[PDB]
Amino acid sequence: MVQQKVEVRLKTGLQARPAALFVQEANRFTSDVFLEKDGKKVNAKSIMGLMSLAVSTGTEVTLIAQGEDEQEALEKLAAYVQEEVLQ
Amino acid sequence: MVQQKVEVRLKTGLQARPAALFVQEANRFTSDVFLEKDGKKVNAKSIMGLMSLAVSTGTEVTLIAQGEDEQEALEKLAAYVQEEVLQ
Repeated sequence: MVQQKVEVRLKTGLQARPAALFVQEANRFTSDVFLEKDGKKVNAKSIMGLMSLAVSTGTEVTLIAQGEDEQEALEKLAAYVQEEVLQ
Repeated sequence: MVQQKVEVRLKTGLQARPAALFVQEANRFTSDVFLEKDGKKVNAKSIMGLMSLAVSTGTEVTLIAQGEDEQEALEKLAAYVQEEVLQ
């Protein structure tokens, strides 16, 4: 048996389950939603799109919502992304 | 339209493409190969397994190989994970 400590230099992104639950929450709203980081914007109602953004836990991203209920959508989704969901 | 810069506290992991290439390389070896971090261990010959470990680009993890070709497996995969290239 052998082992070696290594630095992950490969690209990371949101894991599948939290991306899928983010989309379930976003689906409760009619607004379109996006995430953007460093000039790359993805459709936040797409699990594959969400997972494609290069992100690491603790990093900053910009959440964007546009539509009739955009204000409510943004508040719910910001809480979700920041792990500050209300009871 | 409304926007908000938020901190991503959700879990992240390897993206699909880099995990698929990791598995393509790992499957060539007879040794069992795992990635381990904070007491969680995943199979490096599994795309969904690799993607299930919480990691961020830059994070240090432990690569483990056990088997007849464990040394060559460790060497090949450590180079892959760390984005190291041949002279």
